[PDB]
Amino acid sequence: AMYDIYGEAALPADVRERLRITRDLAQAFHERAPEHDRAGDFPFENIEDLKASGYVRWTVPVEYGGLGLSLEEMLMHQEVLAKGDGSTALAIGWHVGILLHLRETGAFPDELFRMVCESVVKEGALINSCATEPATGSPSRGGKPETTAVKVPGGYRITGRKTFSTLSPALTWIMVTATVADEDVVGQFLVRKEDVEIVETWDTLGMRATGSHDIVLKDVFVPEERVIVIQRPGVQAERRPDGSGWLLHIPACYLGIALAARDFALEYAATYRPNTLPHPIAEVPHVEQKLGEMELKLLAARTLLYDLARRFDAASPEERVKLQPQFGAVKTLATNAANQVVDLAMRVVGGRSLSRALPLERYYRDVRAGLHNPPMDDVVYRNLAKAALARRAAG
Amino acid sequence: AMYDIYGEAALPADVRERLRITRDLAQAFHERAPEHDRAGDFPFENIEDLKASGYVRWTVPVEYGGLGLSLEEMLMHQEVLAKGDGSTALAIGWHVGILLHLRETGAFPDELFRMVCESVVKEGALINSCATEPATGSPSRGGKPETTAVKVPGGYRITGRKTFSTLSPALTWIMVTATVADEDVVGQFLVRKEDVEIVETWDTLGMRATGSHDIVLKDVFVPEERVIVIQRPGVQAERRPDGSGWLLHIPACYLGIALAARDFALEYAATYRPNTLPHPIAEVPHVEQKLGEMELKLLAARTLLYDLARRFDAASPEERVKLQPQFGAVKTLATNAANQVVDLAMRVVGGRSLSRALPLERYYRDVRAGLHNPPMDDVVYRNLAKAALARRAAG
Ligand SMILES: Cc1cc2nc3c(=O)[nH]c(=O)nc-3n(C[C@H](O)[C@H](O)[C@H](O)COP(=O)(O)OP(=O)(O)OC[C@H]3O[C@@H](n4cnc5c(N)ncnc54)[C@H](O)[C@@H]3O)c2cc1C
Ligand SMILES: Cc1cc2nc3c(=O)[nH]c(=O)nc-3n(C[C@H](O)[C@H](O)[C@H](O)COP(=O)(O)OP(=O)(O)OC[C@H]3O[C@@H](n4cnc5c(N)ncnc54)[C@H](O)[C@@H]3O)c2cc1C
Repeated sequence: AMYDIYGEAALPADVRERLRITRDLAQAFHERAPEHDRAGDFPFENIEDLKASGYVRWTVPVEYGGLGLSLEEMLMHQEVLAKGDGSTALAIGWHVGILLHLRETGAFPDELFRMVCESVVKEGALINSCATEPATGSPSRGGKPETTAVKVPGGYRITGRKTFSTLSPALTWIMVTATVADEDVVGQFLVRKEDVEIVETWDTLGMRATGSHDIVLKDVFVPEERVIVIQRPGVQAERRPDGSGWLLHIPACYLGIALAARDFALEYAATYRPNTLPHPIAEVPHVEQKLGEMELKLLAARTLLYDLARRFDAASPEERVKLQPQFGAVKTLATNAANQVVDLAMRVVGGRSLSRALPLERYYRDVRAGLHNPPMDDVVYRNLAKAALARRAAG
Repeated sequence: AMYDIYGEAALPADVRERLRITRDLAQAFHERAPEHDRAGDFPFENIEDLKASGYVRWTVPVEYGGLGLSLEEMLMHQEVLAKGDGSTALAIGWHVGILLHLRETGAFPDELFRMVCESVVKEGALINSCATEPATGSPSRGGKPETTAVKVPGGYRITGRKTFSTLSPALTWIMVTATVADEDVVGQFLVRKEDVEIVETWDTLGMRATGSHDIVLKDVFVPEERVIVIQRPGVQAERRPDGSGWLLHIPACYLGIALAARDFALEYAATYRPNTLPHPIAEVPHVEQKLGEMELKLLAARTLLYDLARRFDAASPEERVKLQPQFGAVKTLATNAANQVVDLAMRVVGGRSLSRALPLERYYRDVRAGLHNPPMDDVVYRNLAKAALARRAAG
């Protein structure tokens, strides 16, 4: 799984072939990353490659023409992709991740799930969840959206606005959360991309190519068949809970960006020799220590990541609920650790690291984003604490 | 000195007037910072304001028409300026700082110093030191420059290339270090801006408006009168050592950027209220802790900064040499601390902090630069250790 350290020999034939694919895609995305980050535009060509490679249906079940891939293997590819370009990796990770979430949970009604899965496999349709609003902050904090959903003859009229709508230029389907006006309950709703207005607001420090714009919905119709859930008193969304394990795509992406940073600084340190030294800066003690620290951080966070993915794939829905606090833990570890690794990479390279002609400054910008995908650090510590308190109590 | 905490009442009339000036300039530079950072261009209008305000001659001695300002007061204004815009503050800090260095050291021959000072006071001429080259890294590490200076009838022909040439578009005078070919010794040389070729290479993560381009010198003549020093065996550069105390302009600039960040996040936290809370996020425990941590960092680093400046102004040249390790210490403290403060500011604001429509992401970019102005962190710790070892030995 951590093949770059432990060798590819372990892996089976078909995984090795899949890995050649993602490594090629990553290398292409890398060549194209500078210009897209400079323009802050959306990389339609990267999405076309993902679609033609088949990647976009890798997590769709085998019963609908997908590959049914494990979470562990999906993370591996996401990490490879992010090492090429983080914006693209993170955008597509929402898609493949969400399909795995739906696959493992039965959160979608069977008819709706089958319909969505078809469009992915036969048309390359892409999906994402667009729930963030200014008024609520992170949906993970539990705020009722001001996006309102009003009951009409065929289904619901949705009116509102969502921010950070990743992948939106290339989306077919959008899951949108909204409060049902008259009843005071939250619902989730599957909207077609064609019925919303993208307002091109995304202009950011990093992850500039995710296309995470605003979407505006003005009286948008959702037919009853496309209503995902309405969370009334006494209802489960997920028929088989997954403990949000799919959200592990987040740490995998930000570690991938960190490995790119580490690789650049290692290459740079190995070859840069000022006229003050008889050897390259890789042999200077303080540089060596920073190099070694990067290594430790990556080792720890990645080992934890893949260990937890591997447990997720073997676990029952009850065991997956119990692992949720650890899934948060690895997110907080890996994203903070990713920031620190790029920081150190930059210190190794020095003043030259500020140069836009090298990719290292883009890594520093891109990696920042992981701090603000869910779950949040304070929530992660809290839930870790509460789970520890419950284990004591169970004794 | 830290008037924002401790009140302006302490300060004398003429300092208060000077402070009104720098605060106005800072506020202008702030209004103009977004567009200059987006274009990565040089702010000629900010330099014109500095010149018309008189700031550029503030550190020139009173005997040549300057104000002769203290290092302590100079830092105060530099901090105010940087809080408006860091690129401009840091660029001008080289000028005012270098004049104070020359004033306090007699490093320039008297005739040359008087000539330079005249041009500053009567024409607004600007000066900087341009010594960095790819081949040497930081000049502070002691590398012989590949820029070579060859002895001719009138003086020297200089041929070479320098990087990170801050303020270069607006410079009149440039101090350039070069190795004297035949003799194998390093010299410093005062070059006119008109005799060099600026190659517009500066394209950076932050401090994008410093104009720190490459300068190319092809057979550039320097007349004997403009030769600053040639460091042969048995020669002092500085007739009265200053222990490099002027380099304190660096920490002051990066703390100024940190205070801007802290101010934004405080304002934001005070007013942002999601629908998940009965109060603004400033009253959330984790946000409050981050707010308080920023405060502690600034308190400590700034107090140290101004304490050391105040000692520098009272100290003899022998005592200034002894304080050199502490001047490094405050640089390492304040620049690292500035990075951490902006980091926390960003965590307080959240995902919104990535937005280019707010100035906070520019602060994160700008503050990075301080890690690579001298002295370097490993050198600072080493010299702190060696000074401690010598104090023990003196017992
Ligand atoms: C690259 C990127 C891609 C994204 N993609 C998507 C996407 O595809 N779909 C989508 O829906 N969203 C997306 N988002 C948005 C993301 O999911 C978050 O909703 C957003 O970043 C805001 O969360 P926050 O906690 O940073 O800020 P806020 O929730 O605005 O919080 C700001 C500050 O207040 C604190 N805070 C707020 N409320 C509380 C509370 N109730 N209790 C304690 N503390 C609180 C936070 O900890 C933080 O310090 C994306 C963000 C990024 C950076
Ligand atoms: C905003 C900004 C403005 C600047 N303005 C100016 C200016 O006006 N004039 C000017 O001359 N320069 C200027 N510079 C350049 C600056 O002075 C440094 O020379 C430059 O940043 C390179 O130093 P460094 O230590 O980062 O990188 P390098 O010296 O290239 O070192 C790279 C890495 O190797 C290490 N290293 C290198 N050599 C040694 C050694 N011998 N022993 C131990 N470790 C070593 C460093 O610690 C670092 O990890 C500016 C830089 C910035 C960011």
